[PDB]
Amino acid sequence: PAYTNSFTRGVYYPDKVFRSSVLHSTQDLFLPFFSNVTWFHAIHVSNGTKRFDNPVLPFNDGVYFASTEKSNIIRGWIFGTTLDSKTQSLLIVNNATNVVIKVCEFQFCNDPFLGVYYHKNNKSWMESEFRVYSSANNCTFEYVSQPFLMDKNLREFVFKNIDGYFKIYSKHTPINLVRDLPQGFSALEPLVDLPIGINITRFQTLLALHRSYLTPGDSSSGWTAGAAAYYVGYLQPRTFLLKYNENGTITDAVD
Amino acid sequence: GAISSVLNDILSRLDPPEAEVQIDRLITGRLQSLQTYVTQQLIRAAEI
Amino acid sequence: GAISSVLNDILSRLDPPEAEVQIDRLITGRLQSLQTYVTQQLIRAAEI
Amino acid sequence: VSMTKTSVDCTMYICGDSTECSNLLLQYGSFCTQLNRALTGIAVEQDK
Amino acid sequence: QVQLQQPGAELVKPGASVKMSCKASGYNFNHYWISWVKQRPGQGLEWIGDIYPLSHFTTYNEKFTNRATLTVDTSSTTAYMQLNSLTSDDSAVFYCARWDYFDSRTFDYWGQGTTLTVS
Amino acid sequence: DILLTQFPAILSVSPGERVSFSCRASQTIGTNIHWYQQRINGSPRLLIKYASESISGIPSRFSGSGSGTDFSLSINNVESEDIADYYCQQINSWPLTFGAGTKLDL
Amino acid sequence: CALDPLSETKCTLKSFTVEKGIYQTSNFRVQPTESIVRFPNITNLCPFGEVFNATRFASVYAWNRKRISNCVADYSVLYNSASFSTFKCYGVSPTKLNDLCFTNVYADSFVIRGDEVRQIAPGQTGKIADYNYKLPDDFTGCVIAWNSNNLDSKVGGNYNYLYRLFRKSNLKPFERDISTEIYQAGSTPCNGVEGFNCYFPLQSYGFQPTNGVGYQPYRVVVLSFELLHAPATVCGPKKSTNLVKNKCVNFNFNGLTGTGVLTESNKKFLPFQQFGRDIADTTDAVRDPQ
Ligand SMILES: *[C@@H]1O[C@H](CO)[C@@H](O)[C@H](O)[C@H]1NC(C)=O
Ligand SMILES: *[C@@H]1O[C@H](CO)[C@@H](O)[C@H](O)[C@H]1NC(C)=O
Ligand SMILES: *[C@@H]1O[C@H](CO)[C@@H](O)[C@H](O)[C@H]1NC(C)=O
Ligand SMILES: *[C@@H]1O[C@H](CO)[C@@H](O)[C@H](O)[C@H]1NC(C)=O
Repeated sequence: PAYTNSFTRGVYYPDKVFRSSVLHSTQDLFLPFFSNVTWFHAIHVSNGTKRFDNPVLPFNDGVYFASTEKSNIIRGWIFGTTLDSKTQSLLIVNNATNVVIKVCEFQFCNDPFLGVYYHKNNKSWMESEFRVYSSANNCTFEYVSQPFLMDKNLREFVFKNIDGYFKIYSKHTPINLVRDLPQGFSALEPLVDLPIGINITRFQTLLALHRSYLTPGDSSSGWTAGAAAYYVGYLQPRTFLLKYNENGTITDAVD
Repeated sequence: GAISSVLNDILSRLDPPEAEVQIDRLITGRLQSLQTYVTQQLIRAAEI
Repeated sequence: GAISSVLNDILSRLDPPEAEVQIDRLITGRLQSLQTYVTQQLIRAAEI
Repeated sequence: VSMTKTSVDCTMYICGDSTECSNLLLQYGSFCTQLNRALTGIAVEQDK
Repeated sequence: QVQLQQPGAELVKPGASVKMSCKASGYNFNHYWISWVKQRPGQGLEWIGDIYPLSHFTTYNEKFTNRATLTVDTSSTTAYMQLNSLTSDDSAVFYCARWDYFDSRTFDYWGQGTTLTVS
Repeated sequence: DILLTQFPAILSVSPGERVSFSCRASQTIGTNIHWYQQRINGSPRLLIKYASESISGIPSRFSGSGSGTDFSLSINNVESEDIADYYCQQINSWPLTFGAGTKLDL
Repeated sequence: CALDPLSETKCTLKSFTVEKGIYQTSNFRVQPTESIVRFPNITNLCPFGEVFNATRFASVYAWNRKRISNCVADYSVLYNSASFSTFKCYGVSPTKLNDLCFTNVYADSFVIRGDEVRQIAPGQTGKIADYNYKLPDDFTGCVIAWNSNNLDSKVGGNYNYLYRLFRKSNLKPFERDISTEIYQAGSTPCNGVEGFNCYFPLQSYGFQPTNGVGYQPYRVVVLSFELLHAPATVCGPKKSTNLVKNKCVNFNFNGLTGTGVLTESNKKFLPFQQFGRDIADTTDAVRDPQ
């Protein structure tokens, strides 16, 4: 796993209060400036041979997540303390049509995946099935809205679990960088708060499977599952000095 | 020490018997702030 | 903030455990009064 | 030779339009009057 | 076996009270709620109220919160409702079902149905 | 106050087919629906408890599914004794409410 | 002191004779012309019946939390009703709840006993607090409890109600566990249902109709209000008046209960933020709820 340095990335809006032309200092779980964030290559295809890597990642304090997938190979995320032994788990699934957030207790296998096929008549890749979980058990929450993971492009997410509530921040920005996070600054807007009182200490990602891979054989033809580059960083208790411009946007920050 | 630094958020959201203690905390803090500012201004005025 | 501004009145009509809080309020107020007076006197004495 | 001739409204600073806060400030004595008098003295001193 | 006895086809003048009889046997009377349902001929079931025989706690429907008053006789294990001002519209079938509380709340046993009519 | 409605107020069925009903509640209740049947000049009888599992003495054709707000009643096979009035009852909180009414036709 | 400015000067100086000069007597403030109240266009009543009128309450170990939002909440009827024996509000005032607006209200319902009703409070130590239900230290909201002896007590005991008796570690606030894993203690010799120094985590208790008041079942509902930092969805039953600008008014924007003159703003609020503060942490810009 590559170890890329996150420069001027991982800063969100501390609160839902409009501030303009004011330098505001806030103490909250933040991604440290110029911190070492682990880079994972989810899938690399070389002859029908693919390198699949979706390891479990500890959810200590917050977690900063960024993806550069042009084809949206990375879709949704899995949370939960152990994902077994009748323990509560948290799941997000993102299909093309709409974001189907399914926050339900689940039993997960080692390999997480979703199904999608190609219709020759419509010339589109519409989802075939939902082959993520065996069944829905004691599902407490569910949310559907416009999908955020779609609409080359960098998608930054911060997940935080304090006082039971699950906080998710997001901001989408197209980037021309290829191998490293761009040396620019973006602020993550609060997206949605999840009111589920569960334990989250490990983390995992979910990848798309087109009709090419949906075949039981390992060899896949016709679909390029190579645009998989997601970076993971762990938040820390930090104090940040936030610069608000006259428009209210956080232009810069100081750790 | 008060529940909120906004005076109106204490006048509302609380009954007068229970709001008065928070108002007293805010009043003590702000009066100390003015006393500090006025002492600094008096010393600065002596220097000027 | 005390019930009365007279120390003897607070000493009466109140048990010591409940009179002590009012005495503390009076003591804090009067100590602030002396500190303000002494600071003003020091500044005025510097001017003089 | 002089500095900015600022003035502070003690009642408007400690309290906004609130009247309960104004009454609780009233029971604290004449601290606001002393602060306003000191600031006015500073102002007249700057003019002098 | 469990059987709930409920006489029906009672004739009462409008504007007078009725004393429904709901005799139940075959189960422990203190471990199960018993309820009443009003059904117009050719119309859906309408809730009336519930009761706790052990503590004599009752809940009434909003429409029947004042007209229908419910009482229970623990000695005879028979529930009653009385002191109501009947009208011509009140002509309907009055059931008496046993509510399976403390467990799957299912209305396990139903009565034959008291087909009260007025004229 | 929870309110229940059935879109198929009257339904016509043929012997041996599969049909499904509907019962949506005003507020989410989490599997607190009991489906009842009332034959002509008869008394209501419990069929499916908590809208998911069934009880003894009921034919396996009566199958219930649904959770949250929208609930359904499914019957595998239709015979002569399946023509009755099927009612949806919510039991989550007082006041208890019954369905508007569903009728079966041959 | 208000007859004429000379008399105001005489009052300020505490003398009936004033000398030549200019005297700072008092302050001039434009009094508000009218009172403005602006609440969102929500009209439907909140489903508080489904929380309090519930047939059975969930156990303490696995309670039920309900999302009360996008509705008008009337807490006056809740407070005025004498059914609830304990109605304690911590961060708010029970009589001021109708004038406020909240972004989200969550009701947690569970059944406890009279000896453990005091454990439902911020900063409390006890069996329920440590192992079953912990309230945050900065808890703002109300705690509602009433006797359920007439509701849940049964002859021979009611065994549908469970409280955890043993846990490895204390619970953080608003933490629910449904593992039901067997408790291992001592030298850790228990890997099955029963073992040495081993017990079942869920200790059931039966409520008797003639049991003591301290052991009687108590139905508890706690409303966890989170105050106004985001746009409001649940509000009190306050009528909304017409918006008026360029006039000093006592505006009440979702319970902000400020005072000032309102003007059109060119500042672009982000969708997730509804208030605009300043250096002194006073509301400078607001977004109209309607
Ligand atoms: C989550 O993991 C275990 C239980 O699954 C626990 O020991 C740990 O403290 C928990 N961490 C939290 C709640 O942050
Ligand atoms: C602020 O917004 C204005 C338009 O209202 C725009 O012209 C200007 O470039 C913006 N400045 C920044 C720093 O975003
Ligand atoms: C609970 O039921 C009673 C009786 O119907 C009713 O008066 C009360 O208002 C209900 N509770 C709430 C919170 O509405
Ligand atoms: C009614 O509510 C809608 C939804 O927010 C709002 O756009 C509209 O302005 C409201 N009506 C009035 C008269 O303000």
